Amino acid sequence: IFCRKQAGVAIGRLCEKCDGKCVICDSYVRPCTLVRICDECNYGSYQGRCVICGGPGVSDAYYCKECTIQEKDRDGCPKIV
Amino acid sequence: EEQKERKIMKLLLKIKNGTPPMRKAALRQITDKAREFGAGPLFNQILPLLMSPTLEDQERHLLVKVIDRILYKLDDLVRPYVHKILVVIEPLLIDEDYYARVEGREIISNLAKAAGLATMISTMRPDIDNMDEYVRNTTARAFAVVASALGIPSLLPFLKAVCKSKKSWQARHTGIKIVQQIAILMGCAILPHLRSLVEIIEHGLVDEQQKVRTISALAIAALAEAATPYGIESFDSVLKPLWKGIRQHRGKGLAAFLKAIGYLIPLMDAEYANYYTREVMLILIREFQSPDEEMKKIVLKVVKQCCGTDGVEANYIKTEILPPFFKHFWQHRMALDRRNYRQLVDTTVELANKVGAAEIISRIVDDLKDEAEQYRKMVMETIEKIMGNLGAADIDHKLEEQLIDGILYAFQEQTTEDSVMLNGFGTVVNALGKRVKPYLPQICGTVLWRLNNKSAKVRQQAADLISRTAVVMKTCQEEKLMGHLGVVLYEYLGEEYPEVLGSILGALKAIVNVIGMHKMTPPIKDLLPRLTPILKNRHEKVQENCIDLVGRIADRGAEYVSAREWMRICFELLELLKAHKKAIRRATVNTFGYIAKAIGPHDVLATLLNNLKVQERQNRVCTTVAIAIVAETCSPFTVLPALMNEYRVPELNVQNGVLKSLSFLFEYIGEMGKDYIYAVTPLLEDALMDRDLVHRQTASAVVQHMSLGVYGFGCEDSLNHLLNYVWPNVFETSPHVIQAVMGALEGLRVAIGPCRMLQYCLQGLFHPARKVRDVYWKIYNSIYIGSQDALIAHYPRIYNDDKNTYIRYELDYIL
Amino acid sequence: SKYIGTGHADTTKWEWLVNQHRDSYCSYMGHFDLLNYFAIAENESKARVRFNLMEKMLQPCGPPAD
Amino acid sequence: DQNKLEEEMRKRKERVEKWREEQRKKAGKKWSLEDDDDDEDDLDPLDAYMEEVKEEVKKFN
Ligand SMILES: CO[C@@]1(C)C[C@@](C)(O)[C@H](O)[C@@H](/C=C\C(C)=C\C[C@H]2O[C@@H](C)[C@H](NC(=O)/C=C\[C@@H](C)OC(C)=O)C[C@@H]2C)O1
Ligand SMILES: [Zn+2]
Ligand SMILES: [Zn+2]
Ligand SMILES: [Zn+2]
Repeated sequence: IFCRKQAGVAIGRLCEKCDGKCVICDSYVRPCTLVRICDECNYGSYQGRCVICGGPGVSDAYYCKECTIQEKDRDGCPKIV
Repeated sequence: EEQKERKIMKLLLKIKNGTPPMRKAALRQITDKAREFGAGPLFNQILPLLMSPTLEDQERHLLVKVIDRILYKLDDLVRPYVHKILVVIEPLLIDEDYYARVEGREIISNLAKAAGLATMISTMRPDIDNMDEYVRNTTARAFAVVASALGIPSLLPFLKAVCKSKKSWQARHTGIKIVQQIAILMGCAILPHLRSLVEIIEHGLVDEQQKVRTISALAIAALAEAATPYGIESFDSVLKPLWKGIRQHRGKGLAAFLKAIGYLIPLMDAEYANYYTREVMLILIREFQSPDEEMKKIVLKVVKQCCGTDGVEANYIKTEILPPFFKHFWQHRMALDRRNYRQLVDTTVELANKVGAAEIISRIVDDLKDEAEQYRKMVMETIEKIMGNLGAADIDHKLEEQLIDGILYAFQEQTTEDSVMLNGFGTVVNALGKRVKPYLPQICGTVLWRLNNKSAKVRQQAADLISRTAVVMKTCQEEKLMGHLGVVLYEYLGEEYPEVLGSILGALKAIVNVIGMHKMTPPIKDLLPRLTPILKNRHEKVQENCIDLVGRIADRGAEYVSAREWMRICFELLELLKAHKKAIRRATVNTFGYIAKAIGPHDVLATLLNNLKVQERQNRVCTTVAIAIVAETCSPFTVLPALMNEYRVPELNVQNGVLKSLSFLFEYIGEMGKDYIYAVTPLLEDALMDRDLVHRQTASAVVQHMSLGVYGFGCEDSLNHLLNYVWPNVFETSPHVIQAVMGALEGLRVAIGPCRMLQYCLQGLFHPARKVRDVYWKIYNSIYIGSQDALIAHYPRIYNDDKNTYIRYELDYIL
Repeated sequence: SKYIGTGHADTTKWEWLVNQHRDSYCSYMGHFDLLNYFAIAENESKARVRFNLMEKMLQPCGPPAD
Repeated sequence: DQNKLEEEMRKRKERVEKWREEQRKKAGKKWSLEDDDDDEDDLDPLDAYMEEVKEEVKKFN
């Protein structure tokens, strides 16, 4: 359900609904590392959209502290397909 | 059969309205099919579908990729059709859509790579001499794309030949336009070929035709813009003609030559930059009086470009440039001119960034009082930009007085609520700081008059101003009529407009967040009971500001309110933890922490346990969060005994609630849990020995959160002890239990280390039963994907057999 | 499954052992002080030890069964 | 207080207007660079190179 292709410079975004909860482990405590997404998931009309519900993005997506500790930020683009 | 291949190459519909897997499958198969299909039918059908009037964006992208792949394979068979393809795709290069242009350029690039240079030149040469100006532009852009694809030196001979043509001036014009489009398209990649292009195009500046001279000057400007901050010894044979032309030409050609001069000047040294500026400067001063509203924009751009270099110093600028600039450009005619207004503001700011803020600021600050408000907003914008970029070190008594009087008069003379005057007032007062003591009475009178009435759109702007200036307002030991303002803001607490109520609450909070409760004149005991009914309002700004205010009051003025009301307020705040705006939740967490720190953990904890016992799911989850907050603000040594005493109650769904609360507690406190792992270990043992699936699933969740919470703190003993009870659950078929067990194992991989996990997996990796092998290889792959490097030091020794060598001998070396 | 070095219920001893030999050689090439240790132990230049490890990378543990 | 605030405004406005009166007494063809449109007013090396190219294309065919 995850895109997981090696990413790049595009910054993942979150919608107003879930702003501030992890994209991997969907958690409500301590954000750590900025989310990067693949270029295909940010191409064209997809730029700036929510990495969970493809809707309008209002904030930067983050991996939680527990995910970065477990290096779950190094597994590829976390855009849900 | 002919339509044979057509019916089978409907693969492009297989792709167009098709699934991604069959998309790529048909892509690969049609790539293998292309050489045999032949370019004739393929293009005969695809170019109509690409010419479809309502095609989509990504359908177009996929079609372009199909073109790319079917063009790579069939290389030299595309020649007899090139012309046709071009007439379809020579448009899409002047299209107002950026991605259409990218796709057209990619198509033309792959076409030029498939075919040869001679073919492209032979098909594109007849339209070089065309009279329709619409064709000569697409032709130049396509030649630029071909040069970018096949390289510049491959096209250099054709260029050198075409702009020496004595046959017609149209061919020369189009060749110079090709050079200009090459520059525009390739940018800083033209630097190795700069001198070649310059010597190819340089003889056009002295042509007998005026259109050739203009296009040559535009091409020189394009090359100089692509080359910057390098490239200057390649622009040497153009310096003499360009300056002689700006000395002799007049009009459109003069504008082109001046644009060229302006793009060339920043590439020189101080000498040449200083010497050349003088010449073009006398010419530009003469041209300050010409008519077209294009000429003004070009002159402003050139002034900004030249005044930003080192060869030009502030003395010459203030002596020669500032008087005519401010005499000719600063009139309200410039203000109603929306085209060059921003250009004038930027040019003036960048002038002040070199000559000094004082002169600019004076010359326009006398103009802040004006009959037209457009000219007022322009001056205010420029002034606040200069102030933000430089600050206000050089404000004099006279200048300070004038500034204050001007901003005060501008504030009152305001028709519609604008952010311009608000931000100007704010930054001026914030930059002056402790220096504005008597204009503090004056400003307080002004904001009192604005906040008294007039539709609450002036009142909310006054409240914003108070919120942003209260720091410097109190910074000078003046609060008193500070209290006079707070009284009026209090009276303005019943408002039908929530937007104005938000600003009122913000201003009140900014006041009290710097006004001591002793001397905060409205007695805290009276305010707070007036404040508690506002907590049930449903506007987000009102709610956030009310919660923040109650939090400040509970943090500092806790003594005045009799408790019980604090308990009611916290029990009401309990429901805001589920708010669907992070802000509301953040402020609620803060305020709950303050109230808990104020009234003490005992009573609130008793109430929270009672509330956790009797309510529905979401309220119980919020109660769990609240218990974790109380235990973090007041050390968990005050919460843990009362919470563990509740586990001694004999009922199911009661122990599971205690376990869920412990799970979230450890996840929420993180590092603080290092002192409390020994206390909860026997309870987790009991729960891990519990038959109920939820009891073991929740105990595994607790183990995971506890493991990831303490890491680097030396708690490995209890975690190994608990792993001894978690591990037997690996043979569980229930999905939720096994999910929690995997989570706990991956947390222990971090807290306990991969060596222990490998030691637990070794004997099962090669078990005779396939179930054991599946489970153990899943666990092992999870251990291997994380920390693959550490495992190098942990693998056990495996002896050589007759066929193969398995000992790692390097690690047996002994220095 | 897409990661090289992972196993499954049908993995044999030979595949496991060649996988750990191969990533052992890569770890030796990576870490600067392990290669120092080996080059001092067998009295060779470090470039020679690196080339020997790369040459051993191809068929560690001998050719497979049957 | 409101009456005093209204007075203060009246006086400031009057002072500004008097100062203004004091000062006052003391005292397009359209052409775009995005077009080739000129305002009013109105052997070969290209064929040789073209001939060289045409020769290459004919030879390949
Ligand atoms: C119904 O919509 C869903 C389910 C899906 C969604 C992503 O679309 C939507 O945005 C999302 C938003 C609302 C909810 C309910 C989700 C997240 C929030 O939930 C709340 C119910 C929790 N409550 C707590 O966190 C407990 C304590 C507080 C104060 O926090 C903290 C950090 O102490 C956890 C979380 C903060 O919920
Ligand atoms: Zn992606
Ligand atoms: Zn979303
Ligand atoms: Zn996470």
